[PDB]
Amino acid sequence: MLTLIQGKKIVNHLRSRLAFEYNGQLIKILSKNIVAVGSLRREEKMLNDVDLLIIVPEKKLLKHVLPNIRIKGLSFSVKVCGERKCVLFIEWEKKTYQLDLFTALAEEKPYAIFHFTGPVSYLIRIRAALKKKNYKLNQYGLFKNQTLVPLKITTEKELIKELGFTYRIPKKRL
Repeated sequence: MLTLIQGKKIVNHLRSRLAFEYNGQLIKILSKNIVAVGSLRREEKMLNDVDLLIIVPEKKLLKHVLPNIRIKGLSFSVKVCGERKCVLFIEWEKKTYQLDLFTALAEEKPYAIFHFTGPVSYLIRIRAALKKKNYKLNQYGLFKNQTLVPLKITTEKELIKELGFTYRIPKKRL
């Protein structure tokens, strides 16, 4: 049970302590590919769990990075690991901290993290304003009507700005 402040420090250390195993060598993940989700992204007071979104560049790497991801400096434990989502408990500073790692393609990296935090009430309202124009968004990109229509989205803000929706601060996502 760590606070938003403690986890903020946590992500800082994690930012330089997360890498994948490809070709026998440890490939570190650029700090530019790290986004916060859930309450941690909504500057919430306390957070029960810390959901981190990893950006997988290559296609195969998506199912390569998650399964071959080692941690240096911190103690981790894998309990429920899959392909796109992995559950592992890591202990740091002689204490245990819950850390859930989930990967998303470069296309859903901005969209998924944004639609990660939500919550449901915030997500449902989001679609309402977009529905007026016939646009949808979620770990995949911007959809038109009911089919994935390719939209240009870079970084993260582009996903919302592109839809022409009123951009709101992460803390204002309720």
